[PDB]
Amino acid sequence: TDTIVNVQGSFFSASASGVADTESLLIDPQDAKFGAIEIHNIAHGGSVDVELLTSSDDTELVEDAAVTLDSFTGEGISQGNQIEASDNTNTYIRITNTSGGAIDIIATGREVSQ
Amino acid sequence: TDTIVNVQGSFFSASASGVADTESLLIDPQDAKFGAIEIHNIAHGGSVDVELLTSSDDTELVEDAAVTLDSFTGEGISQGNQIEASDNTNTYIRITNTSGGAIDIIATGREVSQ
Amino acid sequence: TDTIVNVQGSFFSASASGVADTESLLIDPQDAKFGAIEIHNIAHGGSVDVELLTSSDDTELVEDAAVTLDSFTGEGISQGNQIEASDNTNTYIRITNTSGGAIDIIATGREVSQ
Amino acid sequence: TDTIVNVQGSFFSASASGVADTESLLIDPQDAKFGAIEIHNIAHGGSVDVELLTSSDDTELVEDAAVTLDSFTGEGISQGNQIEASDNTNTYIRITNTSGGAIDIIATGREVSQ
Amino acid sequence: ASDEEFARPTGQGAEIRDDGETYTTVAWNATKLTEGSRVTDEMRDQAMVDLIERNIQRVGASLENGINRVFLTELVDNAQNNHDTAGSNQGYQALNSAVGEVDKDDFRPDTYVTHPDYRTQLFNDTNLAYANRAGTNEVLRNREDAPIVGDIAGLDMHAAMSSATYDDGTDIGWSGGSETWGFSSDGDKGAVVYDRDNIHTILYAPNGQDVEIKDYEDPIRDITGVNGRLHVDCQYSQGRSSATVQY
Amino acid sequence: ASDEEFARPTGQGAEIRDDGETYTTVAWNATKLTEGSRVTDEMRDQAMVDLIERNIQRVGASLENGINRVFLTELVDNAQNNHDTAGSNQGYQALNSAVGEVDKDDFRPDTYVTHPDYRTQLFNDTNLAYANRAGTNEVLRNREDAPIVGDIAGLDMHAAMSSATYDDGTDIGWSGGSETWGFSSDGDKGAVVYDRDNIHTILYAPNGQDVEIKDYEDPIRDITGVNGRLHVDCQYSQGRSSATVQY
Amino acid sequence: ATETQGEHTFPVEVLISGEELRGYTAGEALSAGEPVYLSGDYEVSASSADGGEFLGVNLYDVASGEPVALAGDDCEVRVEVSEQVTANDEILPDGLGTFETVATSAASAGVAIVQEGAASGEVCEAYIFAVQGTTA
Amino acid sequence: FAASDPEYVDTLFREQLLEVVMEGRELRKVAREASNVINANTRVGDVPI
Ligand SMILES: [K+]
Ligand SMILES: [Mg+2]
Ligand SMILES: [Mg+2]
Ligand SMILES: [Mg+2]
Ligand SMILES: [Mg+2]
Ligand SMILES: [Mg+2]
Ligand SMILES: [Mg+2]
Ligand SMILES: [Mg+2]
Ligand SMILES: [Mg+2]
Ligand SMILES: [Mg+2]
Ligand SMILES: [Mg+2]
Ligand SMILES: [Mg+2]
Ligand SMILES: [Mg+2]
Ligand SMILES: [Mg+2]
Ligand SMILES: [Mg+2]
Ligand SMILES: [Mg+2]
Repeated sequence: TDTIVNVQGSFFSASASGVADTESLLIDPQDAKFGAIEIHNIAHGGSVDVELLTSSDDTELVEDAAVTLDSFTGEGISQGNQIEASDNTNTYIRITNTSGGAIDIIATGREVSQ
Repeated sequence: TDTIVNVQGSFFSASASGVADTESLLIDPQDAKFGAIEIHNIAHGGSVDVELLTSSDDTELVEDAAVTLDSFTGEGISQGNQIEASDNTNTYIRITNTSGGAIDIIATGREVSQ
Repeated sequence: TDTIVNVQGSFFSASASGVADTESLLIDPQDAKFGAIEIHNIAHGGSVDVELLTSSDDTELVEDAAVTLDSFTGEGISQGNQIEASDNTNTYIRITNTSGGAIDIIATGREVSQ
Repeated sequence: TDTIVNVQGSFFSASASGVADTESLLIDPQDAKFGAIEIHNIAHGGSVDVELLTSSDDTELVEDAAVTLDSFTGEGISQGNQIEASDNTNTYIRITNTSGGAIDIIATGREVSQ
Repeated sequence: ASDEEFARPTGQGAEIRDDGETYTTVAWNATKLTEGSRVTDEMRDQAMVDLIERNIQRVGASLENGINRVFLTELVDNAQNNHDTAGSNQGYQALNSAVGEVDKDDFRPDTYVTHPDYRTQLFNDTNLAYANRAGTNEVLRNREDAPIVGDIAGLDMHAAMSSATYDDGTDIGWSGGSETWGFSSDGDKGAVVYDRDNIHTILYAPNGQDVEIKDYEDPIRDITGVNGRLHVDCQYSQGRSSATVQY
Repeated sequence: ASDEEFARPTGQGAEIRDDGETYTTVAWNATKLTEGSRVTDEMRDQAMVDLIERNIQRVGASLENGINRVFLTELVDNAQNNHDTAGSNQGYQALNSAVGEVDKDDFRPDTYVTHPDYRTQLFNDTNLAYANRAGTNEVLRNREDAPIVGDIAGLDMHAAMSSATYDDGTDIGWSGGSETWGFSSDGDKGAVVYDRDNIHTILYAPNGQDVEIKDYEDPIRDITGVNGRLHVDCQYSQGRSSATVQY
Repeated sequence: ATETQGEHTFPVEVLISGEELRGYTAGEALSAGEPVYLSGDYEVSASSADGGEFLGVNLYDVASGEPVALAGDDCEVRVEVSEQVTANDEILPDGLGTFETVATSAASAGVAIVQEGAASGEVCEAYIFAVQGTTA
Repeated sequence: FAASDPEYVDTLFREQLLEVVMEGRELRKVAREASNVINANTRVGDVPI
């Protein structure tokens, strides 16, 4: 019988302006208050590779495992993804610029419980 | 055993009537009470560019990063999006008119917790 | 009237770095604190078979029923899956490397109640 | 303001190893604690016919209504279904083997409130 | 005086090494705050009220308000710790987290200043609003006047502040602080949790200790004037002993 | 002494078999902690404060902080049980789970030692923060001075410790423990739950019992000095009587 | 060399241990922790790079012509380094009012030994063990 | 070196032994309360059911 209103998530985003021609945005779940993230949107100002990494350290990134998820070309948005990472699992997402020049990257999603 | 009725979290909308030939609807998460927004719908009375911006300032838009998400042409509805923005991430959504005259724009979605 | 904020799930992931040319990653629901898992993302550094197994033992894998769900070619991401397994049903998910060399495998999802 | 974590409600599964050439796995909502089930996944080690039945008896299957939902060919997975069954509405799901020999069947999803 | 440190693990018969008390200072310079009022002889006579007594009271009030501005501007701007609520858990948890920040730098705060918007938010907090969760109905019924509102998170004092007291730089001849005082939008500072003994209002006056009121006649124009002055600075002795709550 | 064991099932008229009490030791090796300070005679004359007394206080405090570092470092590093919270149920549940790990090894803990971040999160726990869940509003009101904080999960003492006191190995002359003291990130140890009778702080002084402060004058350089010394070790007698809480 | 504790900056105590506290006259304005050499008769000025110019470190800030105290050899001292130093690195004056490693300098031998490692612009702890003057 | 305790630890004094020996783990004793206790007159016997 009890009626309750549900606000449907806690917001997350990482962004960088003018990241160089081989540099990267590191989406680190340590920056989330709940320790885990689910990235839905990647808006890219040029071509990018998305890479999912595990660290061999609990806190810093030292590559244990790495997989390139997809390559996006041109300027645009990918939306409705569920790219998942957390601190206790030591998971990081790296968006790497592959344009011949600087680009803007804006990734968004929601926090998830650890 | 306990049974709860779930109602969806607060509605959000931004609108403008007669936005001029190169002017824009600045959708600002500051106007939401939970501080973050998820735009599902963009109803456009003519052709528009959608742009996602991060500000270098906490409460006014001074462009740090800008990505053009998509171009919509003609009059119609884009729906089922998850275009995501929040005040604390300093994220703004801009819809720019590209028609040869004035148009009406209505964006709707829901609030997310900041 | 009462308004609540919903943070989703509890995060679950299994990973392996450099799993050998014919070896496997065994995703075990016993590693989840709620005892059941729903895998959404499988990221694979090369070609893999996904296999769903029931065990005849409460705690270790002793194969009873086995089904190969699908085979993924190349390097990439499978997302939006719902492969489900739990401890008291003794269900298991095996990712088998078929690439002929060492690969990295990352599975992510969320915990579910037993 | 009050913030809550949502973990998804109970996992459900039925499975059979080496079901014969014309025999069936019968998924019965009596086996769920909440009395009702939603089947998302059907994993089949060979071809199967899926059939949805209503019983004329509250506790045993005594067929009243029967619909063949679909036929799946070869080995594989069907995922993202919402096949729905309840004990109080006396509905059952039958997965029938139609391969020329014995197969393994695993079905999964979640419990729903009766 | 510098923070206390730790002794060194030392060998037997080895030289004891030096790490003595190192010292610095906090400077003050007291800004002159002044307020003036003029009344014509004809007006002083004709009014039903004592206009000069009125203007003396106003001048004293305007100076007291100035003291509070200098205090709040120092307190908000120069707090070394911060708790970012990020639009969430604003209330008791935010206060507790602010005390957590001051505790982590090893001071115990005892006081908090609050914006009207923060007060509004705080009394909406289910932890204080629901008599159940609060242990009394005092907040639900008496609001800010409740004994718990001066006895939360280990704090012994609530300093209820005004919306307008902080230096926005929007007031005439006031230049502005670095922060925003409020609880409405990202980056607003709505409360400061602090040690009352580690922030100093510093008052200077040439002719006494407190506000100086001077009257003057203008026999050329038939005006009487009233002026008030005080010099005030405000300074933290230890800015780490305070934490701002951020929206 | 060795743990308690079990008697054996035996025939009638059969030889009783032996399993005698078996013994070992834990060794203390008290490390000299030292702290020096030096002052010129010209500084000592000109200063408005007595700098020597003030340096005597610094030396005293600095040695005391050293006792606390040795204690906390041993306590955190050498606890044989751990509770992994994995960023979840941090609060009373983590505390009860830590008592659980000690209880599994057949010791009763009575004391807990807490980091500022852990204290913060603990007082955010709805179990303590809501007066109905806690049975009292003392946590909401008085925070750490609440008698319930000294009386959680069968424990009867709370020891609030500072973030700087664990040996990170960043401080000069200190080699660092194996753990991270904190409650901020994955793997940090933020609380220790233990029997206070099973951890020993061993103090040695040649010239009494407590800290010794010695002074010297240099007539060649016009420098007056102050030195403090104490020898301390910390050792567990039963490291299993103790559990860390991990983020 | 200076120490931050919140909003407060504190002056670094240059001397850790030692009694080689020798007195001179300042040939220029000298700052606490600055390496110095003999510029005239019992007169000391700021050391230049690449060696041959080191008697000690200046213990307190002075103007030109004022009496100055040096920590000589056989003192443990807190000194600002211009580069990253590890324990056991030999260091000598960089000429910038700060110390650098012998490995970086054109010189083949140092004047102090690093006891505590530091990053560029930070305080290391060093033990002074040698003097450098004019060999030609 | 010059006479120091770490060279004469077993030459000029013995290391202290604490006179308090310190207990191992003690197990929980409950059975006498947690059960009906029969003080039997014989080693072997029967209860009728
Ligand atoms: K020498
Ligand atoms: Mg981690
Ligand atoms: Mg961990
Ligand atoms: Mg903003
Ligand atoms: Mg099992
Ligand atoms: Mg079982
Ligand atoms: Mg039925
Ligand atoms: Mg120091
Ligand atoms: Mg701090
Ligand atoms: Mg009343
Ligand atoms: Mg903010
Ligand atoms: Mg034995
Ligand atoms: Mg154990
Ligand atoms: Mg109180
Ligand atoms: Mg010496
Ligand atoms: Mg018998």
